[PDB]
Amino acid sequence: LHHALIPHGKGGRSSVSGIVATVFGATGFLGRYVVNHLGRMGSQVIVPYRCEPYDTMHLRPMGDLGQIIFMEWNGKDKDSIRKVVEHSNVVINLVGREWETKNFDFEDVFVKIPHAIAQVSKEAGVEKLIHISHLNADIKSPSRYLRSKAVGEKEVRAAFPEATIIKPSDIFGREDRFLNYFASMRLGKETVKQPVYIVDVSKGIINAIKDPDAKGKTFAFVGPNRYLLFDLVQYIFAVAYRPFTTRDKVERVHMSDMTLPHLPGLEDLGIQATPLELKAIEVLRRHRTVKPAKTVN
Amino acid sequence: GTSVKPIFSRDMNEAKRRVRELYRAWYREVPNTVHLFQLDISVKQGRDKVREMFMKNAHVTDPRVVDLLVIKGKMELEETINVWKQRTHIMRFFHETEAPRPTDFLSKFYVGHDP
Amino acid sequence: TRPTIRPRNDVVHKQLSAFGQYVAEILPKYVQQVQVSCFNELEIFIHPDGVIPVLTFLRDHTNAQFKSLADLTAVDVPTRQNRFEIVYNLLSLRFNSRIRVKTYTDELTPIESSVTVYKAANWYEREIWDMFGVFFANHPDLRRILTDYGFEGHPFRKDFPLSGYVELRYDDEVKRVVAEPVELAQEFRKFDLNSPWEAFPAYRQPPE
Amino acid sequence: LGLREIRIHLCQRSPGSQGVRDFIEKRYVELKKANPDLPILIRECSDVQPKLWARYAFGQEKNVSLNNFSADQVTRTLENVLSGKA
Amino acid sequence: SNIVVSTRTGEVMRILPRMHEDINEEWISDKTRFAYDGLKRQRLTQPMIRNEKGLLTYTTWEDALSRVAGMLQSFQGNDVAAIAGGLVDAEALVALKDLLNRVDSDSLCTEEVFPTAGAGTDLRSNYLLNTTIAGVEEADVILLVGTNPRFEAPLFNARIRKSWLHNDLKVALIGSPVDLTYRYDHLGDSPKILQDIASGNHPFSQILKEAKKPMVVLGSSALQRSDGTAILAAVSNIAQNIRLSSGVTGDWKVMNILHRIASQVAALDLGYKPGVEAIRKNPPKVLFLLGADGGCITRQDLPKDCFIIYQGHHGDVGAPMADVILPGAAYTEKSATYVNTEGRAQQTKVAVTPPGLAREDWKIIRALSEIAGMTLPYDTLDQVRSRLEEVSPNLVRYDDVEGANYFQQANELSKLVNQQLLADPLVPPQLTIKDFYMTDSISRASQTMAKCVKAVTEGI
Amino acid sequence: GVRTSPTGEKVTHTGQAYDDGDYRRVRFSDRQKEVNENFAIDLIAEQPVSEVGSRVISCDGGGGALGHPRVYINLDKETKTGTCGYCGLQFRQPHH
Amino acid sequence: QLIAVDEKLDITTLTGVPEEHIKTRKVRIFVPARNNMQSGVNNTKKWKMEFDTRERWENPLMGWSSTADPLSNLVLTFSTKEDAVAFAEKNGWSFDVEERKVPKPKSKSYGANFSWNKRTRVSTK
Ligand SMILES: NC(=O)C1=CN([C@@H]2O[C@H](COP(=O)(O)OP(=O)(O)OC[C@H]3O[C@@H](n4cnc5c(N)ncnc54)[C@H](OP(=O)(O)O)[C@@H]3O)[C@@H](O)[C@H]2O)C=CC1
Ligand SMILES: [Zn+2]
Repeated sequence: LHHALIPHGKGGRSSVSGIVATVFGATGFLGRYVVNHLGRMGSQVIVPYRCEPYDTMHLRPMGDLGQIIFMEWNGKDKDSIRKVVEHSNVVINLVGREWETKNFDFEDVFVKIPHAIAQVSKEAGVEKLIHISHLNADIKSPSRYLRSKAVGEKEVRAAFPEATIIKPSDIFGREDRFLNYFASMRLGKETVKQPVYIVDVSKGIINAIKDPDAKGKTFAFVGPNRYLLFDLVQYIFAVAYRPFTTRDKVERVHMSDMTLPHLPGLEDLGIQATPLELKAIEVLRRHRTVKPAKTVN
Repeated sequence: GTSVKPIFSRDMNEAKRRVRELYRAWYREVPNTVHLFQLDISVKQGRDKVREMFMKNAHVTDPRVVDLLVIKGKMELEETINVWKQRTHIMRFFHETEAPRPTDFLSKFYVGHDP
Repeated sequence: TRPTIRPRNDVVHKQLSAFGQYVAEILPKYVQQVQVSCFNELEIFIHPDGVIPVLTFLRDHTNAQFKSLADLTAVDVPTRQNRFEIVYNLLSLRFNSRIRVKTYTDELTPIESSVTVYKAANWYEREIWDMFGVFFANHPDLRRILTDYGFEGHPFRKDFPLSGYVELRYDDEVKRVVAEPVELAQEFRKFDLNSPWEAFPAYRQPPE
Repeated sequence: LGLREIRIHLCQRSPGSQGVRDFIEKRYVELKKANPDLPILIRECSDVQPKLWARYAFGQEKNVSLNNFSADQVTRTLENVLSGKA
Repeated sequence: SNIVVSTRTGEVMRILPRMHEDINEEWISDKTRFAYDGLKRQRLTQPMIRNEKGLLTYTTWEDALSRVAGMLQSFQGNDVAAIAGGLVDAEALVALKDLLNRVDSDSLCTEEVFPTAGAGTDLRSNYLLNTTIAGVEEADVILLVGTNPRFEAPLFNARIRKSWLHNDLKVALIGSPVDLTYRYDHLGDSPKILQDIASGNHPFSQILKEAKKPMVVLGSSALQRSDGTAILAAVSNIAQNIRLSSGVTGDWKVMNILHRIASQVAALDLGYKPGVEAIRKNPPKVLFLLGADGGCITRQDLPKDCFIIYQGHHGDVGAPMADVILPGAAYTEKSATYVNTEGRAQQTKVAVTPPGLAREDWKIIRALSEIAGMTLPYDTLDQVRSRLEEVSPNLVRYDDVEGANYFQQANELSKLVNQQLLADPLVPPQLTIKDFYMTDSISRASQTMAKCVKAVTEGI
Repeated sequence: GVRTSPTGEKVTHTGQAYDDGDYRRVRFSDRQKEVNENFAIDLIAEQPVSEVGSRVISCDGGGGALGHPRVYINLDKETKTGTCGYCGLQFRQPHH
Repeated sequence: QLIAVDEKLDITTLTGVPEEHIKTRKVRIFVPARNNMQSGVNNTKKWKMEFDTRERWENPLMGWSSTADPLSNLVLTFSTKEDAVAFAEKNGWSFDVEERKVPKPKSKSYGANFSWNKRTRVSTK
């Protein structure tokens, strides 16, 4: 196991966990939680950042001295990926943009970059690769985002046969784009949503890293309760004490949440999914200046 | 013999009385503490935590020790009443950032040498 | 004794010994011992119950009037049954002199608070309670003064570890400062500096 | 049910081990003549009651106290243990 | 001998002597002093299992423990077996005893051979140094049979030399004319001289007759040569003749046995069967090598597809012939109980922690039992030592050397068999200084001991 | 005398260099490894051996109070040369 | 004015030590052995109470020696063994006590070196 990688300590800040993890897209909403969960337990995190060094500054106190190493990269080049994942044994893929840019479309973000990452990871000898796709990802879907996810998920599994795919279902959190999106508005009764908490997704990724038998498996990370869109927005506006993103976001948010009973979930990794009723107040206490919504099961 | 000097009580009955009075005050305070410090826990959780803290010291069989713990708990209560603490001090009672340390022998054996 | 040795004062030694006699004679109920060191420091060892009475007498007597309380502290000697040693340092401006009063206690026996005699002692006593866990009865407001709010333990006790038990950092998950068990990147190096071959024969103890 | 070994714990100086001691010094030899393959361990206690252990198949063990037992009583209980009779 | 391990930043720096007036006084042997170098070399740090090509590859604790528990559940009874090495503590020994007892197995064997005929290991004084190391200072004549104590027990020989210098103690040797650093009366080499002394013909019988505090010491090396029963019977006969003719001077305990490995007395007190002949009579299908590195049992002395588990701390002659390798702790990395040839039980302390993924030996056995469903009752070290007290109460008295003298029973039990002696002179393994340095796995992996052997073979 | 590892890393005067499988090499990516080029062992090997016609010679390292403590070296063994314990300079009696 | 209550002293609930640093630690009470590199005996006079060694690992950066137990450097000094046992008992620590080892008196004689008939006669001095 290459002695330098043997775990040591009591699982603390200055301990060693034997995890050399390269977290692509660590500067996002999910990336900060993933990096924090990795670094609070003694693992080394390599972070590749396209953006200014100032943006990443928040991550600095997430690990002990020398445990977090920042390097620059770009998806268009393979040498940068090779030098970033050269020494890692775990590669986590969190790259993803919800919209379109003049240099990166959904095909660039969700297909080419993950495929190149998986190919380089396989070439370099990375033991484990974890990929993030969507719960609603299928080739036939009208939305480009979901359609792109399906093509990418397939091509990654082709490149890295023993990769682990995680399909979170509409993550919500303190910096999320769901509850913030509906609380900033200040069409429904047919769309049902299945949100999942951000801490649960991060712990699921960590457990999938620590779980040996989850090599080729695929997971669907879903919350405890299913909510209609209308009464969920009603609850969101009630918590904020309020009276009651171009084209792809609306078409994706009016799309109902799929159900995949065959795929293993968070409970198979040992995570009790946290109900949205506990964390809604935590997220929405800042939008201010109780009667939870009914759930369908 | 073994004569010792009292702090507040003469026997264990008065110590129990003081413990009950302190528990009364803490139970009264939990709702105002949760509301004022803007905790994300429920008043049920805070009161259960108070119960757990009081239960930690249930095996004490010495009035001097018991009313010394009562004095300490009263100091803590006065800290919480006057808002001398912050959210961080109050939140610590819950260890929400610490990984669950396992108890079974097999799990401990795998992680390391610490018994 | 050539220039490298501290000069000795016999007159002050005699005067302090005489005043030790005087204080001893006046208060036989509480005083247990009187000592005058080689560097002319006079200390009186008394019973804990005499703290209010001994302190009041030193301050008010026409021959003592030790009206100033320079310092009040405690010393931890775990080998003793009465663990803590409470020390009072008093200054008299009238006679330009200093006195020391020593007392003993343990974990569960309180000491009478001398805030009534000296207003200076108030904060001092609080510090002792914060640092050693010595309780003072009838203290106007006894609580921690130096340690963090919610800090468990008394750091200046000899069995308290140097780095304590918990340490603070910032957690972005809970978005707040949290306290976790202490882990050190480099552990403190304990040095065995003491040598054999005793240095001062005048303090040799009987071999029992 | 099959016996695999016995262990006799006796104290060297305690009065309660007195008769137990005599057992060995009288007749342990004879015991070993009858059982050429059963391990009879003899061990020494201190400030603890004398005791005889019997170990069966699958690691089962039963212990019996021999405090103030004479040589006759120890011989009888050893016979009962060896024969299997209760 | 008591030592002090000096560490710094969790690394062993040196071994110093520690004063025990009754065991080693103030000295330690060069092996004790300088063989700590091997603790940093040839170490086993991670569990290993055999892959498809047949090679040993690293794997986690769960994999190796499950693979061992599978075979432990599949087989039962006499098909399972165990061998104890020379550096094993009482806790691991009793753990293995209980683990195989839950499988109905008594095949607990040790590499060192002690004759089991008659009393065997039933009477403790039958395999101890009843005179004790200190008591050598009170003897006035000593007889050594087939030993080279200068290398087998250097501090024992140092005490003998001190008594020779100060008490005019007279020494006689039956064995090869080795150098013992003092003049001794070489009675001869052939073992039959013992019988001659038993007969009364040889004048040394008269010499031992007139002694107030005689002493006969027999080493286990002379008990290895397949004449252990006969030689032990002859020595016990000599002791019986001395006690019977000269009379019982008191509690002098003439009969003495000098041991050579650290784990022998602890194993014998726990009911282990000395020798490995029980393995030879009933070859097992799965074998536990609890630190066994002597090469007494190879794969030729075992059936095909034999499952061999090695639990130890150095890769040595025992490791490459195994199927599952479980890394254990060394004597400097665990609080462990060892019993010396005097029968005195002493406990070590934890100086460093086992490197890598290595763990405490008894913890390894307990976890393996808990996997296979035969969960051992004890969880912590205090409970293990309570179990040890139940099995043998003398293993918890940590400085006592006193014990009962049951010489008469063991002597009369040895007269049943009448096995004959070979016509082979007694030749100890430790013939010269070059054979003293390399003795066990820690010494063999030591570079300093290699330098010492090189210097002895050719000096500069 | 700086060398180079098979992987490409420079070898320090202490001989340290990460092996091929060691992840810690990641710390040197896009950066450099701090290595001293002047090896003291090679530099002291280049010094001449002095020849003094006395059995005992004293060395303070040069500079007087700016050197090391004074030591005395015996030069009676003709098979080798006397080496200062602090400075490393070598001395010798004039053989032949 | 005096309770005159009878119970063994146990202050574990007042010291603030974490739970697992009381019921898992094993303290050792002993008189430290004399260093064999020196002949002085002034360091073997008092009794020391120390704790059991826990794991020390390597820091991935700088390769230092990291620890996770706070009581790794705690050593306490007592006049008598009874004082140490009392302290450990009132603090709730399970302890192991070792009895003090004293070098036995010895009979030294300079004249024995020059013996007429004994083996104590030294070859050189
Ligand atoms: N709604 C949700 O929260 C859940 C998201 N999805 C998946 O989860 C993944 C990440 O989650 P999330 O935190 O919400 O996403 P974010 O928008 O918060 O962050 C996107 C991450 O990917 C990086 N990134 C994005 N585009 C590029 C690019 N063209 N080149 C290099 N790096 C890039 C970002 O770096 P930078 O900031 O510098 O651009 C950033 O690190 C995504 O891939 C998404 O598909 C899973 C289910 C729902
Ligand atoms: Zn020099």
